[PDB]
Amino acid sequence: PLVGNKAPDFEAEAVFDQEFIKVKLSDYIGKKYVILFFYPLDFTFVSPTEITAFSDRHSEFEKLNTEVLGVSVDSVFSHLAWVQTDRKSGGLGDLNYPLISDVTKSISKSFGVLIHDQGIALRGLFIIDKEGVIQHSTINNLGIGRSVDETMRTLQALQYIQENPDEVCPAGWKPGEKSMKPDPKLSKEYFSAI
Amino acid sequence: PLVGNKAPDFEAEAVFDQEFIKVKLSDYIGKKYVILFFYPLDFTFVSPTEITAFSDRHSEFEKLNTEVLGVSVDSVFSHLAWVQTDRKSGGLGDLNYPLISDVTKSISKSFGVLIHDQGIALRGLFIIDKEGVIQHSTINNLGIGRSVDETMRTLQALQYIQENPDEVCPAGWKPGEKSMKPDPKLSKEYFSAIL
Amino acid sequence: PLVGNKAPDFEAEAVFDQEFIKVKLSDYIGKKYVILFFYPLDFTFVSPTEITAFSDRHSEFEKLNTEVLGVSVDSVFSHLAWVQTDRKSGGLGDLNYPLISDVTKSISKSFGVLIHDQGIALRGLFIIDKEGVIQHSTINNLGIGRSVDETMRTLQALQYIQENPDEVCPAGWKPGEKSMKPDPKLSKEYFSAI
Amino acid sequence: PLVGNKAPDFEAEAVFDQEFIKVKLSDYIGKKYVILFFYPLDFTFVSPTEITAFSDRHSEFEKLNTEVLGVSVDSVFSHLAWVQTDRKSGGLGDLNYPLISDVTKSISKSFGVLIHDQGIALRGLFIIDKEGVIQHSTINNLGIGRSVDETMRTLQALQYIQENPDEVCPAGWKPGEKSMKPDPKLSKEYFSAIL
Amino acid sequence: PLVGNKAPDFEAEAVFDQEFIKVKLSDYIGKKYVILFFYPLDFTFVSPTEITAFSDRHSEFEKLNTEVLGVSVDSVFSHLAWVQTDRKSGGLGDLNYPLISDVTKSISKSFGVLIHDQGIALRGLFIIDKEGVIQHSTINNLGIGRSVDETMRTLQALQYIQENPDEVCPAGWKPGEKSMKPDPKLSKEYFSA
Amino acid sequence: PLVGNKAPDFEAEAVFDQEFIKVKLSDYIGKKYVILFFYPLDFTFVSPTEITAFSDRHSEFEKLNTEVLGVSVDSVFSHLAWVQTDRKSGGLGDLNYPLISDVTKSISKSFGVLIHDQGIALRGLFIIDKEGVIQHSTINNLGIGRSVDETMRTLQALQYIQENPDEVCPAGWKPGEKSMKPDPKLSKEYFSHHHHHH
Amino acid sequence: PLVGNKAPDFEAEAVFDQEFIKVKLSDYIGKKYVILFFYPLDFTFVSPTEITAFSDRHSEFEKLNTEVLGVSVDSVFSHLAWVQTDRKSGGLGDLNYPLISDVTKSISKSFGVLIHDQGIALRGLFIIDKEGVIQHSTINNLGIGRSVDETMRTLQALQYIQENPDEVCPAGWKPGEKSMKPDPKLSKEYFSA
Amino acid sequence: PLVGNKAPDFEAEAVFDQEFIKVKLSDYIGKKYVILFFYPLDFTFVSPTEITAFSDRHSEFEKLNTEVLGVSVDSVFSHLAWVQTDRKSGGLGDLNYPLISDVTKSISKSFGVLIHDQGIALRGLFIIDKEGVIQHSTINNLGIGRSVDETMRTLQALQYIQENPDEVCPAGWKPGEKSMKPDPKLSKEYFSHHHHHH
Amino acid sequence: PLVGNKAPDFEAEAVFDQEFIKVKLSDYIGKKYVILFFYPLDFTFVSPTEITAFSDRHSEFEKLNTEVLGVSVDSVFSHLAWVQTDRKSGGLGDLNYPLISDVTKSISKSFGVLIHDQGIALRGLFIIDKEGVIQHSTINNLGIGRSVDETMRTLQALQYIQENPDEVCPAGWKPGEKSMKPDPKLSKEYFSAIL
Amino acid sequence: PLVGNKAPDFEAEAVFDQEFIKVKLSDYIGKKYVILFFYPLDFTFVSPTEITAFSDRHSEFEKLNTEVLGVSVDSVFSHLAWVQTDRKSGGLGDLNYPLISDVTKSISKSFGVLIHDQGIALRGLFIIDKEGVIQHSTINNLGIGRSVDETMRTLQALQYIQENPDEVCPAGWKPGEKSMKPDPKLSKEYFSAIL
Repeated sequence: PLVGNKAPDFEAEAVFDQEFIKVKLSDYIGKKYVILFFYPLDFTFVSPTEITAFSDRHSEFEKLNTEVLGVSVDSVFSHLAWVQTDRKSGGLGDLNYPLISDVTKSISKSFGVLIHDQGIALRGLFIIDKEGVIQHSTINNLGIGRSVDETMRTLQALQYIQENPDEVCPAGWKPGEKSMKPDPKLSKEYFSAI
Repeated sequence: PLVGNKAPDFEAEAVFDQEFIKVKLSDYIGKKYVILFFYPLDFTFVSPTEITAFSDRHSEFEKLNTEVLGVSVDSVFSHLAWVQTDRKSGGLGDLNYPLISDVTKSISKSFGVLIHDQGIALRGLFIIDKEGVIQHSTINNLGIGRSVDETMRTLQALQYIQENPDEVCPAGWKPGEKSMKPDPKLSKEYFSAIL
Repeated sequence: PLVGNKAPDFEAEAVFDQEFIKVKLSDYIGKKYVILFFYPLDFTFVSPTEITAFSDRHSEFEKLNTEVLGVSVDSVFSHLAWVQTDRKSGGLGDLNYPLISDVTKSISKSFGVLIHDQGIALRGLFIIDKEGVIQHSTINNLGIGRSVDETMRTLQALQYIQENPDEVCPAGWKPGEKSMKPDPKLSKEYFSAI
Repeated sequence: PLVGNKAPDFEAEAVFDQEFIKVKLSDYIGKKYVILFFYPLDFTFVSPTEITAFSDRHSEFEKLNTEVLGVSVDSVFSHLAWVQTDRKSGGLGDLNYPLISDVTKSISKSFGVLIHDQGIALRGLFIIDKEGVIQHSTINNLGIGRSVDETMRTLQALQYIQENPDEVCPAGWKPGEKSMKPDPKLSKEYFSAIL
Repeated sequence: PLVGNKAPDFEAEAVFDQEFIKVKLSDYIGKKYVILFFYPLDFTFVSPTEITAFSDRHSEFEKLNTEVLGVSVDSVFSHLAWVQTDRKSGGLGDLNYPLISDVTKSISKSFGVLIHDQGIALRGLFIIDKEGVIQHSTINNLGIGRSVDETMRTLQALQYIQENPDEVCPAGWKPGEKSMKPDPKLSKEYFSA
Repeated sequence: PLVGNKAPDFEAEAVFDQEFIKVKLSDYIGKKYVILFFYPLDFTFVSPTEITAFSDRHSEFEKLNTEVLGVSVDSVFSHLAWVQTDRKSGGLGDLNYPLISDVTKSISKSFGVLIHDQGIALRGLFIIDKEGVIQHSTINNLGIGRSVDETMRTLQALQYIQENPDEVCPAGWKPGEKSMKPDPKLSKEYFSHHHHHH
Repeated sequence: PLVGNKAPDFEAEAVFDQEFIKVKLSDYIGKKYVILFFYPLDFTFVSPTEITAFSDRHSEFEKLNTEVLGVSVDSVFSHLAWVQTDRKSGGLGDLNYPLISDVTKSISKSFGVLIHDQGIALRGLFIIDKEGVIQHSTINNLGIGRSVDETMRTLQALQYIQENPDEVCPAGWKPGEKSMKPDPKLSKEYFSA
Repeated sequence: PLVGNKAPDFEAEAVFDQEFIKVKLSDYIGKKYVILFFYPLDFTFVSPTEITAFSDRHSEFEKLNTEVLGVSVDSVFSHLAWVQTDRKSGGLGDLNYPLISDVTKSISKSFGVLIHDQGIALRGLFIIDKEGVIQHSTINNLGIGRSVDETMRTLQALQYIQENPDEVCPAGWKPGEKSMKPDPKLSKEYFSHHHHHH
Repeated sequence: PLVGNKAPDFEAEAVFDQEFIKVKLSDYIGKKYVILFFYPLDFTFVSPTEITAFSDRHSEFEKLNTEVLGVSVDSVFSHLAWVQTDRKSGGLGDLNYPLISDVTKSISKSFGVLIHDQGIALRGLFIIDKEGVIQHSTINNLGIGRSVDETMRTLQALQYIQENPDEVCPAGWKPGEKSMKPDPKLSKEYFSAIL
Repeated sequence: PLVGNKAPDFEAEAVFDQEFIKVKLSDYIGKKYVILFFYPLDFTFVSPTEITAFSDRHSEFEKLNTEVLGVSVDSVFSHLAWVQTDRKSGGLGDLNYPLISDVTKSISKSFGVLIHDQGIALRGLFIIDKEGVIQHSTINNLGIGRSVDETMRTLQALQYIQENPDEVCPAGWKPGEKSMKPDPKLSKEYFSAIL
């Protein structure tokens, strides 16, 4: 599986602050967590709500040492045209993170989210830790938007267990909730408490 | 990819009501939505919290015409032993849904959740509709527990767009929130309504 | 070669009069000549000048029983967004012919104009006769715009020799110019005249 | 595709000034632009009009640092026989550029213009820059003559954008017309200037 | 065949004294004989009688410089749960030897005891000498328990012929019985009696 | 694996009552249990003690509806020459069961007991039930003789659990000892002899 | 080998009487012997002497129920241009037999006369009987012209042995010379003389 | 094709002066032209007339720095038996050149004259120049004898154009007839013996 | 092995009574035993002595329902020339049996006696019964001639056991000698009389 | 073919003087001629007569620098049991040469005498010279015993021509008989004396 292993590296053109840049995924290793989400096409319907939802809460991810990266098979010129469209008109407005262009579809293919039939990507999202290892996947069919909240929760759980490597996070864990020690003897400390 | 296609069928033994039964995944086609979640091993730590979290809210899924199915590579005798252990002792107590045994590991293989190094499954969860099609995938590494709330949300979004085939669900959609029509002309109806 | 043989058939989504339609190339067989031109990407620079140039002279092609079809690897949503952009802003405005979407890149691949490196098509143009046979190719690198005039000339020559199957068109032939009979004995009638 | 890449090199005999010479395509790299055009056969009909049309305007290409090269599958003895036939008799008369013999058909094969059924080349024309890279392709079926004017236009556009690497040539561009900068911000300078 | 050759080596997790340890089979080479037995699954019926049967007599095997190793496809968490159950409740109680986990099933596969249809091992038992060579195999279908007595007999025969490499053991040989020299001329001393 | 599946069928010549006969293994299906044991070579040392040991107790197996079959890679002419040798001279004397000749070695090969290096069989023994399914394997290296007593115990346990299909035999079970009637709880929808075997 | 077997059939365009025709080699089966000769290229030097040499003596071959076919890799347009040139200007003038175009080079390839390096045929000549069988091959390198006399001699020998199938032709046989019967006992009549 | 390229080399036993010798074809390179002719079998009918015809005119070839070599699939013992047979009896008598034995048939095979159906060679003749390059081929079916006169003509034409490397021989050329000095117009940059050959 | 199986069939031209015939090996099945011997080459040295030895004793084989067949890779014309050569001159003289020509060497190849290095056959001899099955092979290197006496003995033993299918022939068996019954209990008749 | 080439080497256990030895065929190279004969099985019927026939005349072969080697697929224990059986009882009695055991059947396989159907060897016999090259093979089907006399004759002829490398042995050659020189002109000495 992809989860539990190093992410497939890529180097691609992207749009950031309405300028054309390059983004190399491995360049974030050692530096930040990465939330990499794919969406099907520019100028669609669920996709702008996801993209701007993540843009509006980007400060929360930046303060948690996490970068957000959006990817679709569109070119950087579609990306740029869409950034310059008003949100009220179905556009994106200005974005707080890079919009990555996968024109060759190799990135979507390497993450297993490419629908070969249609040449577009599913709504797949991947949380990558500072060592470059994929720790989480959410993959939705095209009609169902994802959740910034659940992405935030999963990310906080990952950072929590990586700072306290002797803990694991129970179902529904939030910051402030009790964790547990994955040990037949010490986990009882949790199981008695409830 | 798995999402967007018919689920790989299986027929496997399971523990239900402390009895041994058989479960065939395709038997739910035409009848119920399926939430199929894998966990690594019996007598572990995050896994019991996931299993009982879903069991305690099983009635809510039952009201939504959805069955929950837990799967791991352990045998049905380990499953039965774990159900008969108290929750206070790290056990499951009584379960409201079948615990399926993937003893040959073929089910985990077909859903791409098997860590071949270790012979156990990742924390993969799959939502399957009444036609047997996978519509949602959640896959966590072994240490991070999942969320029954987000599973409930995604399942409800799927049911909404399947009853209203002209709608799609925006980011963060919950029941009661506005959806939109995936049409460049009718989408403006949703878009020109956000201050 | 592609030229001299039946065009590779396709069925694809397209934008026409700002609506989503389907276009099947073989459906024009027996009905009209087809001028099929590929361009690299939506929201570029030479491409809008080519697309609108052909749009403005579309009546000349319609009166000659010829349809124009543009193709790129962009989706119909980019196509539609670009049609709804003003020409003064680098957009296309309203188009007189369909804009075809090759999201899977199979069409560009089958016509041999796909740059595999970049996932976009070269500036290839193909004139297809009423039997579906490719009779002409113009393929330019990305920086050089094509010519509506030379396309018109080549098309008029093709229709001329197909109406008078005993004639062929010399270099630079225009309507009104003398043709010749490709026959060792009758071609002399041309060669003496000049 | 051929366009956008280095041309397939060849070394072949040719007729020039009614003498037998050798021509190596890569020998023009670093020195001149190359217009390489194929024609099907000697002693035919459209082909002599193309060949002499280019010969009569050869001086214009020579002024543009460009050589013209004609190629067909005929031998150099047929080529020489055709040059020595009067134009009034369907011949070539004197030619200003080499006529290359593709007797083994390997050159036509490498440029994708060989009709394998018939063993002759289509009316393919290729523009090659000083680095040896194909920048333009014209391929006609056997009955439709080509245009020296459009070849001149495309060659001049190529030379313009290669001397001005920040420019691109719009549709129908001729020398003296405005070009544009392929940049979403600087392109508006061209676009907001057309009534 | 497996018997007569070096055992397929493995490194696996196991439960011993209610702790998780590692066991590498080649680590016993030069040190002890190994009695390596597979059983199908934890929390079953015949298997606990075999496992505890070997545990109760482990001192007899240890005095013979022999270690016992139990293996099944269950994880160490099932193994530990089963050890921490009393024998009266269907458990194993405390064991005198390691319970090995073959969670990937590769060990059962390499010893040819994996029923691929069912993903569990047959009741296969292997006697391995100090050089790491398989000398004996007992493989039962799931319903028939094995016998610690016959394992002890076979191990004693193997140890006898390895300490007296010029002897071989006749049918039913027990310590104290006559052996014979596998030689046409010297066997006659045995058959004449 | 071989155990748990139908035995590989064979048809071979054999020595019985000092005459050359044919034996087809599938012919015992429906009729008798089979104790099929291999030994490496004729005129050896452990092998005659095993062979005569089984012949001397053959009546006990006959009363249990069981036939014994010995197999080796020697020909029937070796088998007959060895049967006609006195036991005091290392021979077999007359035997109560057939001695099967595996000259082409395909039989040893199909049962996985052929040492390819040496062209002889290990001391493999196989207990086969009335449906032809191998239920037990004992495979010894060449120097260690087998036990007729343990073969009898395993055979008796197999016959017990097949006659009482709800029972299983614990470790070390002998006739007269308690068996086990396990009670895996299957639902009645599933209920219509697998799980009590583990 | 080609000699002794049916010729590779072909259908090709040719020039005859300054007109474009088609020639299919199997169309001559049952009707005429075929003298099929290849030459390298049109507008050369040895080749016209061979082509016109055969043309000037075509009546001698036609009286023997034999057609001559010339083949080169040039097109019919080169062929026609060369025919319409006078012999005094290096041309062929009018020809008594078809000039075949092997523009795809497949015919030369199938008769093994194609020099692949140069894309032209050697000076190969083949005599084909009324059943379509190759009976004789003459293959020269480019600088040595062939001989119409030896072609006539070989054709006359082949026709002789096919009309008298019990005879064979000795070395240098011409019409009027003694033949022999290929038989150990009847050959003696020949060798005794 | 064979013609225009170096001959396939061979080394074979042969009969010469009623003794067994060896012949290696590459040994003539730099030294003599070679007329290498195959015939199907010894003790036949067209073949002796060809063989004796070449032997009787061998001096004419010797004076032209040319060796003749006959080859067939028969052994040297057949060749010697046939040489020792009188010509009036269908034999060869003594020969002026070696008779080469192709018992393994590799020689006939390398020259493409082996009828695989029958294991014998067609009446193939090959003229090889001093550099070892085949310049001419005549291949007759088994019933048609070849012509020593035409071999002489072709050989003389080859020697002429190789001694006068600017000339070529028209159709039917004989010594004394006009040759041709063609004048293909190559540029002096290209000018430093191909094109006048066509 | 060849011995014990049907001989590889062939059809080949041969010389018999100084005439050309065809010989098909399977045509002797049911009719005669066959002694098929190969020799290396015509006009050699050991081979003529073998061939004439078999011809001189051919009547003894004919009375035993046996044909002799000699085979070498030479043609029928070499064979005929050699038959018409006097024995004092190294020839064969008149032959009582056919001389078969294996020009394509397929026969020598199928009986495994062809020296591929040299294209000739070894001194292999095969005794074939009326059913077409090879019962004996003798294969000598080129310098060691074979023995007609031993061929007659082997043939006579084969005919004996095929006439008395319950008997087998001990070492050195000749007509008049004791046979034995290949049975443990019946062979005692032969064994007990050993002196 | 095997005849004319180095024999396939082997190393095998054998019985000699009622002891177990090892025998390596290449160890006889340079030292002795080898008569290597296969027989089908121990305790059979033709085979003991062959084995004892060779043992009884072994001294004649020993004086000719020749060893005898018998081979069958039986084990050395069958071999020893058979040697220790009386000849009147179908046994061998004491043997003058080694009995080799081919239990894995590789030796019979490499000499082409193994009947794969039955796993036993044919009655194949091979004469091997001091250089290790097979010069003669006799292969009989199971019922026809071989001849020690013909083996001695073939061996004596081989030794004769290897001692006189300019001679070859005609058909039926025995010591004292005329040889011949395999040369067209020298063979006339033999041929001209034919009566």
